Amino acid sequence: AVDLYVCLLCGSGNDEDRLLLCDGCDDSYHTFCLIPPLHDVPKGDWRCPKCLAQE
Ligand SMILES: [Zn+2]
Ligand SMILES: [Zn+2]
Repeated sequence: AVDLYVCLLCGSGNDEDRLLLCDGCDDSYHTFCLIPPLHDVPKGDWRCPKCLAQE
């Protein structure tokens, strides 16, 4: 894992450019490999559903 952040769903490393970090919980995923969003990163910090339940 040369890249400081990798996608747990894939962990390619190149996709790190669009890898989104979850502030609600330590979870990283690509905008096109987990959430509807795609090449364009969504505004605000996206959080996986489990974190939403905490709030
Ligand atoms: Zn991914
Ligand atoms: Zn999360």
